[PDB]
Amino acid sequence: VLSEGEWQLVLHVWAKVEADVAGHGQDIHIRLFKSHPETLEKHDRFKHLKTEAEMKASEDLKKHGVTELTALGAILKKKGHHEAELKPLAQSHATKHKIPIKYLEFISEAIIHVLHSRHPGDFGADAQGAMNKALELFRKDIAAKYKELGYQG
Ligand code: HEM
Ligand SMILES: [Fe+2]
Repeated sequence: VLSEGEWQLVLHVWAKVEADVAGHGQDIHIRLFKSHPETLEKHDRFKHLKTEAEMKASEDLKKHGVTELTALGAILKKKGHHEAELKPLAQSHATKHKIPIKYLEFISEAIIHVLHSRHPGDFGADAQGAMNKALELFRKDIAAKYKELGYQG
């Protein structure tokens, strides 16, 4: 459970994000792939972009990240009251794409890293801290849902 102050910082920085969902989406995916190329393998139609310029200019990849960041931002805005939208996501991620919880840390890392790099002044220690707290709540709660549907994190 996050303090009201922590939630405010989360949605403060995220408002920043919303000034360019697509661009942030791209840099997070690129960050993520580079740090952990096993990640790119679950992303089966993005498997074949070989460079970041290729990655950047791919509409498909682009739109993909918007879809993703938009779902994530809607979840953050519920300030933890989010089972109604955590459910369809864990369902497709648990029993389809088959994304292990470790992969959710990986992307949480990329997220923190990308936010800091673009919004340092709005992403100091308190803010950084809050976002971690939020994303660890997200990963706690989706793990719980992963188990309810069979096969774990
Ligand atoms: C903040 C964490 C992320 C969120 C909220 C999330 C959300 C979403 C959403 C909303 C979609 C589109 C509909 C659906 O399939 O549910 C999706 C698709 C997908 N997600 Fe995630 N994503 C997250 C993490 C990622 C990561 C970490 C991976 C791989 C390591 C993964 C792989 C995929 C794949 C492979 C698709 C299908 C794309 C296809 O159409 O080609 N997810 N995700
Ligand atoms: Fe993705």
